[PDB]
Amino acid sequence: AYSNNSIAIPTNFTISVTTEILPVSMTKTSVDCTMYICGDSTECSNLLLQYGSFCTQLKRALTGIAVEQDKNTQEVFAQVKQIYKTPPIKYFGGFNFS
Amino acid sequence: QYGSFCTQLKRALTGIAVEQDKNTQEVFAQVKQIYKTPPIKYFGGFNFS
Amino acid sequence: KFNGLTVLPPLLTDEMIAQYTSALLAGTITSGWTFGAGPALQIPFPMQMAYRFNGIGVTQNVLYENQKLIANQFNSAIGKIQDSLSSTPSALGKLQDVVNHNAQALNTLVKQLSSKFGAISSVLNDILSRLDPPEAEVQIDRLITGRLQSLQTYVTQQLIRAAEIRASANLAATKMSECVLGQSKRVDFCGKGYHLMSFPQSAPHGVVFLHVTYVPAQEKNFTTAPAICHDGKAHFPREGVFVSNGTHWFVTQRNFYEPQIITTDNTFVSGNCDVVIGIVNNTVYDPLQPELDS
Amino acid sequence: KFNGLTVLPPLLTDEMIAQYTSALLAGTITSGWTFGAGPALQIPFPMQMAYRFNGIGVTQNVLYENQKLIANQFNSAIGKIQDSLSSTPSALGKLQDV
Amino acid sequence: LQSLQTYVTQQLIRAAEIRASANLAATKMSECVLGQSKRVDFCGKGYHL
Amino acid sequence: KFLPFQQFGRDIADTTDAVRDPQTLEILDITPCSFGGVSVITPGTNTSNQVAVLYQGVNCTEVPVTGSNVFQTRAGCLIGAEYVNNSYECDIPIGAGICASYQTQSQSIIAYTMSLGAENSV
Ligand SMILES: *[C@@H]1O[C@H](CO)[C@@H](O)[C@H](O)[C@H]1NC(C)=O
Ligand SMILES: *[C@@H]1O[C@H](CO)[C@@H](O)[C@H](O)[C@H]1NC(C)=O
Ligand SMILES: *[C@@H]1O[C@H](CO)[C@@H](O)[C@H](O)[C@H]1NC(C)=O
Ligand SMILES: *[C@@H]1O[C@H](CO)[C@@H](O)[C@H](O)[C@H]1NC(C)=O
Ligand SMILES: *[C@@H]1O[C@H](CO)[C@@H](O)[C@H](O)[C@H]1NC(C)=O
Ligand SMILES: *[C@@H]1O[C@H](CO)[C@@H](O)[C@H](O)[C@H]1NC(C)=O
Ligand SMILES: *[C@@H]1O[C@H](CO)[C@@H](O)[C@H](O)[C@H]1NC(C)=O
Ligand SMILES: *[C@@H]1O[C@H](CO)[C@@H](O)[C@H](O)[C@H]1NC(C)=O
Ligand SMILES: *[C@@H]1O[C@H](CO)[C@@H](O)[C@H](O)[C@H]1NC(C)=O
Repeated sequence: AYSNNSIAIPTNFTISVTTEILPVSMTKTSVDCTMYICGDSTECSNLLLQYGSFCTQLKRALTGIAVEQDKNTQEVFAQVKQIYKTPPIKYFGGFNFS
Repeated sequence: QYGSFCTQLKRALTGIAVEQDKNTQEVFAQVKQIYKTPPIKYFGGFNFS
Repeated sequence: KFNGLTVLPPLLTDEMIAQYTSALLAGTITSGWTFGAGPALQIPFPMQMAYRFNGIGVTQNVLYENQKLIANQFNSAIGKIQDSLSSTPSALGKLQDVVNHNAQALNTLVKQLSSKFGAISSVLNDILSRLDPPEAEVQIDRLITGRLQSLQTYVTQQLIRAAEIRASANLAATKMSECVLGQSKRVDFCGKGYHLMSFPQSAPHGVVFLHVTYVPAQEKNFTTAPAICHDGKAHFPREGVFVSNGTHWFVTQRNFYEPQIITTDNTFVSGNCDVVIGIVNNTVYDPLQPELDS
Repeated sequence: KFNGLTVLPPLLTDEMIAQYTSALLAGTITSGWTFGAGPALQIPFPMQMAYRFNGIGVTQNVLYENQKLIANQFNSAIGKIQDSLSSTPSALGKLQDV
Repeated sequence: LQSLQTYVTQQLIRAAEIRASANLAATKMSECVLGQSKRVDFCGKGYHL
Repeated sequence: KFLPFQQFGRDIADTTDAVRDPQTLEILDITPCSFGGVSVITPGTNTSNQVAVLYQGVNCTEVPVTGSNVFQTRAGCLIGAEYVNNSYECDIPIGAGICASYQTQSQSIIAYTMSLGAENSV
């Protein structure tokens, strides 16, 4: 109802509590390149040795992911220096929190 | 005989396609009602035409 | 335990994550936003809520006068959160999506072991036994390059998925700092409404923020004016807006209707009544004259 | 569609996107920031500009005693936007690159 | 198959970039259109109105 | 309980899980032979040449054999570090809340459950 001198002002209010859900980490996995590709076939191992250093850099990539997951969690949750405890008497002015 | 290469390719492209619509939804569908501007377009001298 | 693939346990156990979340809740409830910027200074919880009401532009007497109602509304809203999460089967669907993509990648990787990769058979022992060294060597090399490419694809997809998880965890850490450890003035950061508080809760591989916000409820139409003319001077409200119920003029605060008499205490003077477009004629009370004359 | 490559239309049409942006503009012009936090509460537009001026640290009388000048400056700047978009190569360069 | 796999990987990287841009656009819609911002240079050069 | 005609079980990923013994008809589970990575935990070589070894995701009734200290963590078996009952800030993260560090004990590698901080009641 826009007019050139009219205003609307709220006379009450409500308290909303809404929920937001955020992913933080994922599963840390590792792979044995040899045991995946070959599986105790010594011929396969010998052949695989002649493809270079693919195995080591897959290993390095997955290790980087795994370390990053723990860093993710630490930088979301370890934001308090001290472990605070709530008082034994749980009266907070009528607010419940239980 | 090459395995499930082409089920996961299709799944990846479908994920991208769903994500594009989600992108547009979160940018533009923020307002809950369709607000209309009044027929009289006087706003104190500011011109929004 | 399958084919050289392993799952590493996270460094922080779920009990430790819950200890963190409990420390954050205790800090918020007992000290407000002070524990995030220095030492935790205690304050009664209603006084903290009055500070939060000040922070969204509502005067603290409103909190103190509607304390019981505000407490009841909060308690009902928290109960409804519990109920809503007990229902609506897919409310935690983002966490499930992360888990499911992780599982699908691994099962695809395992099932790629059985693919012939253009070779005679997928078993290394069979290719070893049933052919001479050179031909079996070529067949095994075909298998090897197939499996290596599949593994490289898996690692690249994991890198991309981890970049996305890092973006999400960066957002979650920003929200812990700005919604839980403070009161945010950014709009729709920290939920819809005027942010008052947030509470963290730990979830499997994730976090849940309960955002407590203030929502204006029951509107009334009023007539308004930019300034009021008295003694040839223009008066503007120091904080608030001039409103009229049809006959009388009051000054109120912009977010809650609480009308007051227009006084030299709640207005300031600037210029004359000639330049402002829409200035109305009314009287501005001066407390000093009646309490000086009497 | 050429060789097994196809392009899927977006769920929201450009007319629907235009409707959303028009609703956002109507809300901002008629109610201010109130419709982003609850119900939309009408306010005269100069008073909303006065609130914005208080927001940046200037008083209300600076708006109300220069209202015509401020409105003229805004109108001129908007017209300049129109022109500056008509004639500048690769002004919309990001969308083109996408 | 390799060429198609590379196409899908490039599409995933490009989609991640577009998603960052669209998240920024959603933040700017919330904080510059649905409110008034105090963050410096988040909306424009000067004091945001 | 295989059906009378069924010979070998198989899992979700189509890996053989059980078999029927052909001579005598009983069902035998097949479990993969234990494997895992081996991590070496060191303080810098600038402090000591002492070492602890972690066999990740392995119960160490199967480890063939640093130090004779042998500890079972949820991450695997730890050899060469002793588990103490104190708690400190995490120095070297082992996993599942277990960390390791070089400490006076004179010096040796210890394992412990990390502390999250110091308690504080406001
Ligand atoms: C508000 O007042 C202005 C005069 O400044 C006038 O042009 C405009 O039409 C008025 N609007 C209405 C709805 O009366
Ligand atoms: C505000 O709303 C509550 C319901 O949440 C109601 O009980 C109360 O009477 C209302 N206050 C006024 C002043 O109408
Ligand atoms: C808090 O809410 C619970 C319901 O979950 C209720 O049983 C309890 O009595 C409430 N606390 C107080 C102090 O009433
Ligand atoms: C708004 O500006 C346009 C030019 O862009 C002009 O033609 C129009 O008359 C203006 N509107 C008013 C109400 O003056
Ligand atoms: C204000 O008046 C308009 C009619 O001009 C009406 O549509 C609107 O509902 C009224 N607002 C309230 C809060 O009653
Ligand atoms: C406006 O409020 C005053 C309170 O001072 C009251 O006396 C008067 O009756 C009200 N007028 C209308 C039209 O409601
Ligand atoms: C306000 O009062 C002054 C002097 O009493 C008069 O000149 C002016 O016209 C009045 N304004 C209105 C709108 O009645
Ligand atoms: C095979 O012969 C042995 C002889 O001792 C007997 O115990 C077993 O049941 C026989 N199995 C079958 C399948 O006939
Ligand atoms: C091996 O260690 C695990 C603990 O991770 C235990 O549950 C299991 O029973 C152990 N196995 C034997 C044979 O003791």
